[PDB]
Amino acid sequence: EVQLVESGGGLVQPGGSLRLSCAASGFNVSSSYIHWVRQAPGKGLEWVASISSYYGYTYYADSVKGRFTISADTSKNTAYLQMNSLRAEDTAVYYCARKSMYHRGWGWLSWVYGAMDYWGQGTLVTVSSASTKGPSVFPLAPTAALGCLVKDYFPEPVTVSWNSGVHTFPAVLQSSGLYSLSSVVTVPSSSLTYICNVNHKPSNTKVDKKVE
Amino acid sequence: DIQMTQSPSSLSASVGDRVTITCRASQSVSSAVAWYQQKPGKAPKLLIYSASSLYSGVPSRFSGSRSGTDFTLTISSLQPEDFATYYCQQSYYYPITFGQGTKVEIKRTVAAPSVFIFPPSDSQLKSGTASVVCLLNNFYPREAKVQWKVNSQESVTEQDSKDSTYSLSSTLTLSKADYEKHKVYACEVTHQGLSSPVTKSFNR
Amino acid sequence: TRVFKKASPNGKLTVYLGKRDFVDHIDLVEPVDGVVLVDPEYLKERRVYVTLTCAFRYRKDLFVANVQSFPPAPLTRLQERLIKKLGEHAYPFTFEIPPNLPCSVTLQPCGVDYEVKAFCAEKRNSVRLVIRKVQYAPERPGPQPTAETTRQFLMSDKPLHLEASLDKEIYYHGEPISVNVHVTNNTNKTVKKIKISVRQYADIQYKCPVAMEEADDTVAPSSTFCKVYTLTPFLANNREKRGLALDGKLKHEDTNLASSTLLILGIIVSYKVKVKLVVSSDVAVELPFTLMHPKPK
Amino acid sequence: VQLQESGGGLVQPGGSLRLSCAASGRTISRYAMSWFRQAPGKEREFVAVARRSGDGAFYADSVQGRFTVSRDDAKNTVYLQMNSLKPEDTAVYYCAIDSDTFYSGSYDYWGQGTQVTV
Amino acid sequence: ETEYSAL
Repeated sequence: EVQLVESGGGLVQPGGSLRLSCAASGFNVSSSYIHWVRQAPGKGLEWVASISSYYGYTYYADSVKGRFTISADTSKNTAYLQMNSLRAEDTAVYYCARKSMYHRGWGWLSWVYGAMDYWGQGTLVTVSSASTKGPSVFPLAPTAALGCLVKDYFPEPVTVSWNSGVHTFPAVLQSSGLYSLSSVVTVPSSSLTYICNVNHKPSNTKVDKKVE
Repeated sequence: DIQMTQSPSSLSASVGDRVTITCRASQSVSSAVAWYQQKPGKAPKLLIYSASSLYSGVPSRFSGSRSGTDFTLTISSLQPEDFATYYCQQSYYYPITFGQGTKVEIKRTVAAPSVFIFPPSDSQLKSGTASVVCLLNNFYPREAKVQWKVNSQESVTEQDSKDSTYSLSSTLTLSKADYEKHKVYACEVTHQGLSSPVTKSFNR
Repeated sequence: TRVFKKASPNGKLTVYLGKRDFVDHIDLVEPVDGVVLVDPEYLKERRVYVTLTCAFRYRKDLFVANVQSFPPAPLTRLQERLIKKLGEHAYPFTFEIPPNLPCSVTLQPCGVDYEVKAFCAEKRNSVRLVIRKVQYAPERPGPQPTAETTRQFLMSDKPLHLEASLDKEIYYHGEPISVNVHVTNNTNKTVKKIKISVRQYADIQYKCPVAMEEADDTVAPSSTFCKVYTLTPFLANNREKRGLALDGKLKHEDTNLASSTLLILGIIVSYKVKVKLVVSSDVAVELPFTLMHPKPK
Repeated sequence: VQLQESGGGLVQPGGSLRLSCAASGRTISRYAMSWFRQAPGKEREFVAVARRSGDGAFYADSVQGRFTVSRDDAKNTVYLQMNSLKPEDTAVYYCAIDSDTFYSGSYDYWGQGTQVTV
Repeated sequence: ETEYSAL
């Protein structure tokens, strides 16, 4: 069966560089078109670039024309996207897809550019001039709602737990650069102890706050 | 480029509803329109190609139709797993352009947000930043508005599981120098299920 | 499902054909069948002739067959349905190309091409549609290409055993070719450099190196050597080569490198892998292989 | 803009009725008007809403399965069909208009209401 | 040019 494997995703400062590798199995990179796509956090799919090895064709979107380059290595059966001059807006999840040039009936359909029928798994790329930090836990005291504000941590993810009604909210990239979220829970006021436990592996920081 | 305008930007449906979604190319595409389905976090799956041709393995309920530049993706009977974001893509020219997604949500009775308000704590005040948190709990549909009366960041929890209801937390952050100048803070929540806005307030 | 159509300038003669790639099977050929729609009022010659020509441009013609669509002097399963859909004013025509005729091929800036024409003879009454003759790859592989030599000089009293081999004979387009090379130098001269190439023989003769791979590997005197290389011949690096034998194309679409000629006029194309040892007097060896397209399944 | 409601009147238990709401000076397609129920004890309760064109008709849990909404942009009027009424349904029904084109819920203009008594 | 239809 056909498979694509993406690699080369990680943090990098703005103005830096990465190199995504898409390894192809079950087919030949020369009989196909290879596409790089990306989806930003809280947005929709966007096509980045495309290559044909056999004919030597390269296309890039207008937002990555010059900062990105696409090439192929048929000896290893792999494709490479060299991402230069990275920026915060490029923070996204990148996917590798392919369109077979077969199925015409005899040979190559060299102008279809058709639908991408096989996808990889998606690798996250981050771009930010910010260093690791540990979460700062603050209380939120008063059916009564009580919570903990886990503010100013970096990078994702941060785990929050209590000791039914718990709603941990998506993290929001504050203008400063760090991450902040809040975990709330609603409990009857008749019984109004609740400990908020915050874990952050990227900094090996664990905090326990008490709300009541 | 070619702009693929999609509609509806989002729709709510039940099990068995005959959903329908429309894409429209800004230029004369020639049946090179593909429809994909992305579930939260995972990768897109090809569903339709060539504007009418089903893809192997895709269920038979999904269907594609063309009436000119107006492409249609139809689902004969929506099923629990047909709750994702569906995109249209023109693979005729370059650059390839997608649509804007269409989150096929769930449908339920209208409910009103229960509003709570939280003022900054002493610990947080020592640091030098004040954060007031207004919590809207259990409100369907998604659309609601929150106004801060004396720089906000709302975060809506994805549709719930037992109920199908959104939560929201609007947090206003200020410097402690400007926080203690004023005395009365409040958040006003207006939701289409509420006759009049609900205001929750505290005194500094 | 689909039927390519081309209307004549007057709109009266509209040629319809199911397909445009007629595959030259080794034993037989696919029948070129179609239907011509005529308006009896416009039909003033009372005779419409359909021809299937095979030209060798550069003009020379290798096979001309005439069948009188109207007036009548069988029908394929598609022709009957096409006539029924188009009414009763359409008449079918068919050609059966004979073996030993060439397959479509062009020279990258010509070559052998085919055409189906229809005209009312007792510009407007002349409609021409271009078709192609092409062939798949052999369904079963041949013996492994192995080639060994032994080149000796007067100064040395021992052999310089050179050997090369490929992993198989059938290599589809856009497929890497592994060239296992072995050397055993008991002589005194220094094996400076090694070269591997994939080269095309297209006899209408010329020899363009489609793929090359040059290694600075050195084998010292009285020593062995074994190494597996890899070449992929494709058209990315073969667009400045005038006279390259390209597969046949319908109008202008980019096509792949000409396939092998399974076996006659026209142009005969084949491909060979060469292993060469440049010595400090260079030894060489060659093997054949088959570069074609697979068969859908 | 001045919304006007029509219909109402005494209807026996278990019957049916149809109220209407017509707008003046503005369209109804780009707006999303709603129907509210004000009864003795809990005033200004939600009944139903119909948004722009055919992209949603949402009912409260109290009137699910026995009410219906239907807009009509040709005459700029919408209809609330009440069916299978019960004695605990007796109130003044008001017609609000959503000034926001994003389902926000900023009701501004209401009219006067119509008293349905069962 | 090579037009197009159906069957």
